[PDB]
Amino acid sequence: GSELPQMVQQLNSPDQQELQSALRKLSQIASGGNEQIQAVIDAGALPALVQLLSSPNEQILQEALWALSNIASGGNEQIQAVIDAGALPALVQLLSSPNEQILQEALWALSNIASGGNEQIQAVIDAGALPALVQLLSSPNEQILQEALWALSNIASGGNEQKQAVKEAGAEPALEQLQSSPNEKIQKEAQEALEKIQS
Ligand SMILES: [Ca+2]
Ligand SMILES: [Ca+2]
Ligand SMILES: [Ca+2]
Repeated sequence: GSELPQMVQQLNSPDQQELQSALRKLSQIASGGNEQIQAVIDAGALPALVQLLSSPNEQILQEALWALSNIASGGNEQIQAVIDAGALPALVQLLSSPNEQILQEALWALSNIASGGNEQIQAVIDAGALPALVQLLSSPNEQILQEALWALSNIASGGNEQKQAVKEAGAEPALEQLQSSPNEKIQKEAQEALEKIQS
């Protein structure tokens, strides 16, 4: 509580140990439900967190992604605050990262954002995420494939405009190809996503 302003102030500290300590403490608060998430937002954390998505330090990048994922695990208005802070262009670019850990974490944050209402889903679409998400359905990495399926399934839970955008990005044949997957969990998830898109 009382320590939140000092934590936020230190999210751009010139001392890297001080920055990382505040960032680690910040994600813990943002895990305590929507009221705590809102306290983090209202303390001004979002601009500093979005700036950290450009850090060359992959450790800081990962911790910033966790913090944003946790904020985006809240209500639709809390997701919208993440969107309004400009997180989506950086997240979409990180879908092309060669670091599988960073990629998984960027996908996680994007999927949480796409778990909001139709306005939050449409912002993900408008940020250009669909082509990369569809391409990731070809990934040999089970964890990445699982998260790309999750992201697309979340988007396909939106309105007809959102489902049609998923169709136009070529998701259908990629999900049909997964029906022959040896992995039953993936096959069933892909089939459910197909049904959502075609509904
Ligand atoms: Ca500061
Ligand atoms: Ca959610
Ligand atoms: Ca829905």
